[PDB]
Amino acid sequence: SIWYQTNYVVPIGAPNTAYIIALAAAQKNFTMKLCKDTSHILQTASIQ
Amino acid sequence: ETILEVNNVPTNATSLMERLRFPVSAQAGKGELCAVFRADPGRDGPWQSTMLGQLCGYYTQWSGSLEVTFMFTGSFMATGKMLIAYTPPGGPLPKDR
Amino acid sequence: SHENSNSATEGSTINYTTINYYKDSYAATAGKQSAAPLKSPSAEACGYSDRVAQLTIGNSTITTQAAANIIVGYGEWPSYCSDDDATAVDKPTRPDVSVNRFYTLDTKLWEKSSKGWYWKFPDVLTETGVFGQNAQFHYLYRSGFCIHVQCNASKFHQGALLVAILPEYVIGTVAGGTGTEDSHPPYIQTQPGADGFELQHPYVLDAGIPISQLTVCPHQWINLRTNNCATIIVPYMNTLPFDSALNHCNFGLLVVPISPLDFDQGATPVIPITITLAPMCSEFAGLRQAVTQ
Amino acid sequence: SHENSNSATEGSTINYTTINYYKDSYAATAGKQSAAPLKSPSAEACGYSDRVAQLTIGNSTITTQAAANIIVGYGEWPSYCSDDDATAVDKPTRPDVSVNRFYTLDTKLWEKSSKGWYWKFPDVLTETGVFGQNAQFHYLYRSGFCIHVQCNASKFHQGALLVAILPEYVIGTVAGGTGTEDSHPPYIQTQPGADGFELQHPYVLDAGIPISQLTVCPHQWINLRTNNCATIIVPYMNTLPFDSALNHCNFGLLVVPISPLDFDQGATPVIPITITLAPMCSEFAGLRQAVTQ
Repeated sequence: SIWYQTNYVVPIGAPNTAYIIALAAAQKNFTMKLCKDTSHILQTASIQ
Repeated sequence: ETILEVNNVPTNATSLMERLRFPVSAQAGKGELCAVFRADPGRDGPWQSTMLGQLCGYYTQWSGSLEVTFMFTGSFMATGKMLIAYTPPGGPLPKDR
Repeated sequence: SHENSNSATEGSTINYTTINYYKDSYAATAGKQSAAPLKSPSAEACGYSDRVAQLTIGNSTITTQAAANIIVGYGEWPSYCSDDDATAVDKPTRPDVSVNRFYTLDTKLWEKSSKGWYWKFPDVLTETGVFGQNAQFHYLYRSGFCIHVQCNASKFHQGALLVAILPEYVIGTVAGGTGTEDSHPPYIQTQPGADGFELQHPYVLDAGIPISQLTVCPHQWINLRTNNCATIIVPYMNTLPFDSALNHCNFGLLVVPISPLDFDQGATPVIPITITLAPMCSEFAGLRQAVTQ
Repeated sequence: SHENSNSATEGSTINYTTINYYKDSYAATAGKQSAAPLKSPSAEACGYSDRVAQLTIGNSTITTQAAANIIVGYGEWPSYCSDDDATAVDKPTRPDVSVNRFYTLDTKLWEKSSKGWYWKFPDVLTETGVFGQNAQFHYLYRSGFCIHVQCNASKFHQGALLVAILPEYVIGTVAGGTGTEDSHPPYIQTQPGADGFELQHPYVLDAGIPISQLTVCPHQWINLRTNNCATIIVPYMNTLPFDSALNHCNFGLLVVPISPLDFDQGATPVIPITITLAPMCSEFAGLRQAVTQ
């Protein structure tokens, strides 16, 4: 969770709303096991 | 590092590119909540947009630490601090900072 | 050899030449005496840049200017109590990751008419986290502190804050205004908790002591054009090796706007001041049931 | 060299001669294989009499027969997790005096018609002391246990208790009695807390397993003519280096009267059974906000 420690402070002339791009990765200690069929995307139709 | 879609609220195709970034703005200074998401890479949700999440769909078991990089894309005059807290399992969504 | 070594200056590094005609050394005359800690030294000045290259403690991480902008209070890093300095025969607990971490307290708003606030330590953290639970569960407490006061403003904003650390910040009253009432400050004023307490008279620091001499205490400025934050490294300062975390506050953190906040209409009027602080080398002893106060 | 070393017995001390025609060692045949922990060894049998000469841990002290009457569970003393056996990269906290101490739970009364009770670990200590607070605050937990079940009776009283330690004591139900309901035990039955839970069918241990074979688990008798207490030293037994203290119980302590309590009228009818237990080598990791369950 991301919480406002103080605020988003801008002067006159700066936009009142900004954006944060979250970029997720893994470390060098990351490992994987038990290769399996993915389910994040499921094509239910046949490819023509 | 791949873009984590924390703001996976919009579904329309015209607003699909808004998923890659999430808003930060001036608040009342009470430690307001900006954004929450689960830290699970293989779970359905924000992490599916990442390469780590999509590759995690191909593997049942994962171990190791995770790197989530937040890049501020405001003005150079835009300033402030954020408390990005990772809650270990067992703790629910915090109601305050 | 023929005298008791029972003066107040035994154990010091100063050699004193004295005149004594009695059995006790304290009966003797004052005699002769046979960077600098008080100027709020930086981490670069104290040579502690290795511990400062990345301010990550426990499971927390803050970002600021390194070394030069890290005020070590009285030039001394926080440490565990030495074997000679400690009196309690019970061995203390050192959690060291659940208590030595940055805790973010509150988001007090700096205004143009803002007067200033104070936070008492470790009263701010008595009901927060594993540090708070160890403070309630243990009679004895000892810790330094890494207080990182954060106040971000644009380069068109102006103002300065005297973020200062006043050891044993005893709160005085107005004494009824006329000065003939002998009133005493309540518990919410002496120990305001993590929310802090706004100063009624920041000129006298609510204690009859001028804020102009507050800089003899460990301090750092948040002059907005130069820096947006102040990091003060406070050691454990007490007459005792350990003390109760619930009925005695080692120091008060003063965050007072000396130069008022000012900006033209159109910039963000919400300029908040965030108190993020980490206990350092925290020790707890004398374990019993948890008591809040 | 030409095969993956990915069998289930890599890392073991047993040399296996095997026949394999594939890339993977687990494809191979079972092959050949090229005091005693299970008999509930005493501290004298395990050679741990130095740690047992005075059972004082933390800030607590119990008194009993030494060495011979100290059952080390599975012949292994509790220890901190080794560097290789641990998976979590976060460093754990070791309070070691506020969590490694004897906690006294309750005073369940032994009756002539008493059936027996069980206590789940560390569920009994999840809401008790600094150990309980560390259990709620941390996701990961790991500790051994020194359980000292105390039941004092006069030399005219008779009876025996199978004080036993059943690892992963999963509770079964009566399944509606007929066995065709698939009922599941509630949270107050699976995790009854420090108060424990009385056994409904101690013969099958409320799990369909006979109590006559409960002695293959770490156990000690409280045969009243011989001893008035049982001290079982249980290590951390799990498939994992660490686990949650709130939703998984490592073991259940079974205190069941095998020989019924009996005495003539005139002696004290209140014969209570006291559960005093100390976590040993307690570790906590994965720190967040405190959650009760």
